[PDB]
Amino acid sequence: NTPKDQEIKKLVDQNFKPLLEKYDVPGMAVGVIQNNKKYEMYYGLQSVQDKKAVNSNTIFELGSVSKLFTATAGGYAKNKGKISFDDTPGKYWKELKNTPIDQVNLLQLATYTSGNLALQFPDEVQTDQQVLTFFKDWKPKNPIGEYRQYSNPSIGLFGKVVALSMNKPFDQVLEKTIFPALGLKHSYVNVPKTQMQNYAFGYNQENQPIRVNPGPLDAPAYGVKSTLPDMLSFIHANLNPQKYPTDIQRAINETHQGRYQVNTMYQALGWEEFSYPATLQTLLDSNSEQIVMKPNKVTAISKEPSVKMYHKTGSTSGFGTYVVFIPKENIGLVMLTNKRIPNEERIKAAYVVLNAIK
Ligand SMILES: *[B@]([O])([C]N1[C]=C(C2=[C][C]=[C]C(C([O])=O)=[C]2)N=N1)OP([O])([O])=O
Repeated sequence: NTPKDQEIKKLVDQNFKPLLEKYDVPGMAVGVIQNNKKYEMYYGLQSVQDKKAVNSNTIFELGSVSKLFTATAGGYAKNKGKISFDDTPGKYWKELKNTPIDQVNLLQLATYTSGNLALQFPDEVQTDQQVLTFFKDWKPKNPIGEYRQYSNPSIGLFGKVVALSMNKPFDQVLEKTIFPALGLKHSYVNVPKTQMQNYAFGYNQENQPIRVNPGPLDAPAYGVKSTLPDMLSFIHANLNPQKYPTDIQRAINETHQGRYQVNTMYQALGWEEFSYPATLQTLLDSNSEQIVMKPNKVTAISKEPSVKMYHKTGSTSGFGTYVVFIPKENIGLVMLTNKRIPNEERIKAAYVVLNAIK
C-alpha cells in the first residue's frame, strides 16, 4: 500500500544513493519515466564551495550523451531531404571535395567506421582552420566501413556537415531547431550568462572543481548541457515519437535503427541497441575497454530482434551521464553526476532499478 513515487524513490535510494559515499560524488540527479509519469530524485550539491543543492534547475554536462542530439539532428536533416547518409562530407564542406576523407559516407562518420579516426583529435587541433587542415591531410588505414573505433572527430565531422546542410552553425541547429522541436527549455550548447548560477561545477578525481574545456568540434561530440527535467523529456520523446510532429518524429525513429553489430551490441545513430530482455553482462560488455578504446571489426545484423532497449554513457572531466529506455515496458532512466563514477556502476544501478519497478 505504498504510492509509486515512494517505491521508485526507495529503489533509487537503495541503488544510486550509496554510490555518492563510495566514489565521493558531490551531487547526483536520477530521473525515471514510466507510462508518461516522471519521477525526479536529487542528492547533494551542484557546488560544494557555494553550498548550492542539486535541484530541477541544475545544469549538468552530458558529455557523449551529446552524440544522441547530434544523431537526432542528422535524422532531422535526412528526413527533410537536406542530406543522404550515402553522401560524403565534400558535398557540403566543399574544401574536402576530392580528399581521401571524401571517400567516407555520413553514416560511416556517424557510426565511427572511417577506419582511421581515434577517440580524440591531436591536442594541437583547436581552431576551425586546424580542423579543416586535419581532415584535408587525413588518409585511410583500415578498409572503410569495416572497423568501429569510437571517435569524437568522426561524429564531430558528421555534426559539422549536418549543420552546413541546414545553413546554420551546429549550436543554432540544436538551440533554434532540435531542442525546441523536442520541447527542451533548459538545454544548451553554450550556457548563457543568465543561467551560469544553475551550471554545476564538475569535480575531478581529487574533487577539485572543473568544467569542460573548449575543443575542436566539441559541441556535436560532447558539448551539450541539460537539466534532469529536460533529459526526462528527451527520454519521453524517444519512448513516444508518434506524439511529436512528423519531422522530429522521423528524426527520433532514424536514431533507433541498428546499422551493424559488434557481438551483442547493435550500433544505432548515437544510441547503442540490445535485444530486450538484455542480461546485465551484455550491457556491461558494451562499455568494456575493448569496445570503447580499440578498433573492432563490425558484422552485418543477422538477427534483428522484435523488442529492443537502448542506452548511452557520457563522461567529461567533471561529469558522468547515463540514459537508458525500454519501449516495450514504456520506461526509461537518466543519471547525472558532477563527478565521473565507473560506467559499470551506472549501468548496474539502472539495471536493478528498472528491473525491480512494478
Ligand atoms: B564520451 O563522453 C566520449 N568522451 C569521454 C571523454 C573524457 C572522459 C574522461 C575524462 C576526460 C577528460 O579528462 O577530459 C574526457 N571525452 N570524450 O563517451 P564515453 O566515454 O563512452 O562515456
